[PDB]
Amino acid sequence: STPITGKVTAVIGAIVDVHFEQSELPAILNALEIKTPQGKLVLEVAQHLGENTVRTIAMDGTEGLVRGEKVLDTGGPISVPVGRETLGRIINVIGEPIDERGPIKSKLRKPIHADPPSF
Amino acid sequence: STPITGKVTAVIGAIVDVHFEQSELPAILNALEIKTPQGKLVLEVAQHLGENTVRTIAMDGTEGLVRGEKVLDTGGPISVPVGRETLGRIINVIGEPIDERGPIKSKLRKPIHADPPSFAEQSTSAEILETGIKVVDLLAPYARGGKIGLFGGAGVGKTVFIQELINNIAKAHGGFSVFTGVGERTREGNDLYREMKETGVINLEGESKVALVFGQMNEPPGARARVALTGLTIAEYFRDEEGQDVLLFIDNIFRFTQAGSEVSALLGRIPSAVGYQPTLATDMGLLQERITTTKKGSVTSVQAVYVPADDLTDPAPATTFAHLDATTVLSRGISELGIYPAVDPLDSKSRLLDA
Amino acid sequence: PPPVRLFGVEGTYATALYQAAAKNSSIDAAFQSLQKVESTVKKNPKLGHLLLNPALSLKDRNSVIDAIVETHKNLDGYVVNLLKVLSENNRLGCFEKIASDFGVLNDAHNGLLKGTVTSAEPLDPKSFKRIEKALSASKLVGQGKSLKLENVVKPEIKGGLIVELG
Amino acid sequence: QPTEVSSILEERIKGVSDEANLNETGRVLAVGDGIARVFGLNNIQAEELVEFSSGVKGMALNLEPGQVGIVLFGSDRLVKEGELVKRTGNIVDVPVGPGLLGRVVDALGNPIDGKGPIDAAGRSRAQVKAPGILPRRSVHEPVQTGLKAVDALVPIGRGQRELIIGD
Amino acid sequence: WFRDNGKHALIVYDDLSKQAVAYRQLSLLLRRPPGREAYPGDVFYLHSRLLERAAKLSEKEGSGSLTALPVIETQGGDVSAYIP
Amino acid sequence: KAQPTEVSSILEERIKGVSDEANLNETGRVLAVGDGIARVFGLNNIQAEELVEFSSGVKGMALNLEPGQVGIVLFGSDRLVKEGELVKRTGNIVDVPVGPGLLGRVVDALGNPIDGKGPIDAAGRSRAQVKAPGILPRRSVHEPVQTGLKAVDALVPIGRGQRELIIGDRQTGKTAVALDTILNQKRWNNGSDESKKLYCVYVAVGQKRSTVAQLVQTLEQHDAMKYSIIVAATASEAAPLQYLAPFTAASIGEWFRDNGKHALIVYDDLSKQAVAYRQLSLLLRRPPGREAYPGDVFYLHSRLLERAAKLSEKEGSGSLTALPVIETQGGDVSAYIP
Ligand SMILES: Nc1ncnc2c1ncn2[C@@H]1O[C@H](COP(=O)(O)OP(=O)(O)OP(=O)(O)O)[C@@H](O)[C@H]1O
Ligand SMILES: [Mg+2]
Repeated sequence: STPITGKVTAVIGAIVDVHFEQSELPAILNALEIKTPQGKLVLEVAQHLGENTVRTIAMDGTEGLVRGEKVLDTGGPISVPVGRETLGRIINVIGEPIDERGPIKSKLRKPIHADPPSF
Repeated sequence: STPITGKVTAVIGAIVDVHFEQSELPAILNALEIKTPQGKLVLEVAQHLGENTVRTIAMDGTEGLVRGEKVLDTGGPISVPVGRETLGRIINVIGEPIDERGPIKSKLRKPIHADPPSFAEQSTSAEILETGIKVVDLLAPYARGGKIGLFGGAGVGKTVFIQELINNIAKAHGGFSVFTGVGERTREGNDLYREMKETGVINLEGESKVALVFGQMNEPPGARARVALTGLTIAEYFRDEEGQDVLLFIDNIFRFTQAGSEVSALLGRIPSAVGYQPTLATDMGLLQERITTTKKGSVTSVQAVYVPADDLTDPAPATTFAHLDATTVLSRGISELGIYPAVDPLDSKSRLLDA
Repeated sequence: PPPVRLFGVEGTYATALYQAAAKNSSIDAAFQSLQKVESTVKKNPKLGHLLLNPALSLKDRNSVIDAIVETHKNLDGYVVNLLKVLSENNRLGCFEKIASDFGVLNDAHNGLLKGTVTSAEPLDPKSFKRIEKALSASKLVGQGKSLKLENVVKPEIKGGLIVELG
Repeated sequence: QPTEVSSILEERIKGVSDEANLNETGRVLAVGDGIARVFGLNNIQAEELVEFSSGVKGMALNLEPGQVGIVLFGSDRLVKEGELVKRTGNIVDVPVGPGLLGRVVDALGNPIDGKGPIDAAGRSRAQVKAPGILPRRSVHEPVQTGLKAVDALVPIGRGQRELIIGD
Repeated sequence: WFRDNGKHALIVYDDLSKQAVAYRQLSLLLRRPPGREAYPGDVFYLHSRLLERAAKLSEKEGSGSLTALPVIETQGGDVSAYIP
Repeated sequence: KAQPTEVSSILEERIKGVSDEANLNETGRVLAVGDGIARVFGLNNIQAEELVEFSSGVKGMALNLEPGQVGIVLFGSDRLVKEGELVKRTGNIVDVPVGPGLLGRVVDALGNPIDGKGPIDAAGRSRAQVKAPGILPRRSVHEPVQTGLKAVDALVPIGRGQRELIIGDRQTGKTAVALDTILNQKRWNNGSDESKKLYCVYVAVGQKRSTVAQLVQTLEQHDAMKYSIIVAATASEAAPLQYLAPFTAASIGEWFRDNGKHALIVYDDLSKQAVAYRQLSLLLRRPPGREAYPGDVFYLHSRLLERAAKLSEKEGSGSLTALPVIETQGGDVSAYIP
């Protein structure tokens, strides 16, 4: 599908506001993406402000964020590797292996935000 | 040149809002002036609110004000008449003689807002200053350029200690002390002036050794927060242009802190800890860093400190404690029964008492 | 009694303009002149709306609003008063124009793009919203098919969800 | 986002662009809880007395650039949103003199004892500055309260301020 | 009036805490920035203006006098409260 | 269109640097000077915490980057900045000159020399706020730093890479023990083996300039000016300078730590650091917390301190030792900041 793209309007400390386009509004708690020179900066969506603008939470430092930078929507919540391969691998808030023991070879990837298992 | 003029838009309590024209706004802390029938209402610019409007704090009572009245910018901060002519005269925060003994004939006119001497100019040696009082200069000696805190009270000869210090410093090196009656009670002030004349320190026909600057307690907030700066400017001039070991007396540093907290509330700043201004430490440092010893001369401050609720933990007492060096706790009738100085040597301590 | 509520928030200027027009006359001339003004300001956007910035002094605002009224004084009626009041008040002049257009269209047009379960765009040029929606929907389904894309319609998905929930 | 909302609030709500000469007069914008915002009064002074159409008086504490906040000496019942208001031209003042002896008056000099009109030797401002530093002298004359505890341990003098602090 | 006319007068301000409470009500209802326990800023200034008016005039002005006896009520013996 | 074109042209004049020149894309206009902030319209290519000049010598670093304008804090007195002034972006994140050309010199929170000994020689310019090393690069402390105190040596030992906190009341000798450490370092700082060489950094937050001068004189007496750097943020300085100084000193120390050497850094009176941050926050209309300290007081000290640890052999086996100073008020260690 077409990559959902928008413009960054406000960068307030760890809070980033992104303006989007016609019916391109992402979902709450859904990973976004900023191509930073260091690496990948995801913008978890916290609240909707209207006028095709969403308030997001940055999972990394917001250093060097210029208003109007290109943003990319992942399409879902933050995804992390899951499985027995993760045993012995030190991972992070996003799931990248920070143990420099090679890439993680996970078979499944699950969303971070789930629901209580009812009764 | 063309004077900078504007129109008053709003007076909210002591806070006065004035609208200026394009490219005419002064910097903050600058002195403004309006013509009132009573005299000169002067406004210190605090914030720029945009749209060519500035928020100013009144140094005098703002009564009978009308929107659209003309205002004039002095050009800089509140400038106090400074010089040897100040000795023997009663001057206010705005630099007007309230002694009604004629105008002040000072040739120079310095702003009250200045910067402390740079790090290089700061003296690199802890120096001793003789006080004349035996117990004081033996057990709790004063620092040349120190921040001595007088922890006295009532009926303890707090004043007579002050005049003795003034006389001793005048005799010893060069002392021309400056008394700053922050929040003057205007009854104790009149009694103090009479005592000045009687003791001979203030000589109307002759030469005086002290300049009496004080803003009375009935003045609007902010003037009580600037009288100390005026006195400090006077002392700094007497130090940076004459090389003397000037003294400086503060009526109550707690009153200065209370005025500073009071000003911040009027502007709209959120009080930080205990109804206290968020800039308590900043204001205290700004006041207490210019009172220091330099290569040319030195200025030593003797401030009277009031401890709220007898609580040593209160933020303002601690902030003052940051700058004390030595202290003098005048005994509340403990040593006054007998020894006239009554300094309670087992309570008054000094940091410089080292080999 | 204006037909619609703009609920203030920079929108009260449009309601005030409409009431000033309605008290005597010229519901249309002022509005068409304002449309021409918006066309002019969007004609040179780098000089049009960048000049509506708030870093621009009061007499600068007087100069720019005087500069707006040209080309045979197109600003007719109380719209000049609107430019004046916007000079000494909030500056940018786009949103309240849209609010005023919304109000005048409710006065004359009464068109809403409904369709409920259908995501059509059936504007209705009639003050009677009783059966004209039928003709509008029939015309917009017989021809065009602008979007008409529900992607998936709600009843079946929500019913399946609630059924599988028990 | 190209632009944002111009107004989140505005002191001006009726942009008709008419009705001049509100320098000595004005219009009530909003009232409630003993206060009344008033549009106009371009020549009002600080804490100036002001008169309303319903007969209740006011005192001009808050003069914002747009409106003036008038504090009200009576009930908010009498006033309305849209009443005409006129300035009196005088600051707070009270009839002063020796005729006040033996009479009980209000906070503005009105006799509340019901004994007749008040005789006054003058009318001084309520808010007047205190005497300066020189025109004062030391207190020497004593004030005899009649309490032996007060008169012996904590003497009071003519021109002194003494606080009666207690529960 | 009495003080400046050369006579001696005694003034009993009585309750000033209620006066401060009234000023609190006024300032809060006028949207002024509150302070310690929501008291207005210029209440210290207010009471200073009120109390400093009492004085002992010198002989040149008539040797008048005003002796002020304000009465402040404290709650629970707290003399450390802001108005006290 | 000719009349509209020429009237728009004359509109382009007298507006000057608000829309006309530079398009206010690399420049800005001061909308209003606040408590310690400066709302600036323009600066469309500005990035966050980018150093900005206010055309008066004072510096600024951007917190608020909302769509309308940019909120800039003032690195200095706000008297210098004026509404309507032209500002320009420096194009770099806040950074301090780092390198081996700083020992024997004293500087401010911006790396500008104050001692008057001339310009500072720099081997680079690292960001003031840099990311701390992760979980991988560190290594357990094994080399002991000798303080010279029998109490601190036999008991409560301190190693290279450990953060030991000095807690005490107003007059207890925290500065005394820190100075004893820095002077005891002289034994190995005059040798040849770099593994035992320990360079030092002193941080003066809210201290008196007179006290700093006396301290510099004391290091002069014992020949401790070398292998030591002092950053000064006096009580008269603006709150942002005090808030920034510890991070810049951390960068100075991290230079040595990442270059294989070992450095001592003393964070004197981080309580006044927290006070300055509280002042900055409440001047920014931030919600107060416990004792009105903003919630990020923990985050400040956390990010500040965790930048000092022993590096593993693969990086170069460098170390950075932090000695914070906290003044407990009343002899209690159960207060929020302590
Ligand atoms: N080992 C010591 N021998 C002699 N005097 C000491 C010693 N340690 C501290 N002192 C003295 O104790 C006092 C306080 O010590 P120091 O200068 O280290 O301050 P501190 O307790 O760290 O804090 P602050 O600067 O806030 O007072 C000074 O007078 C100092 O000379
Ligand atoms: Mg110390």
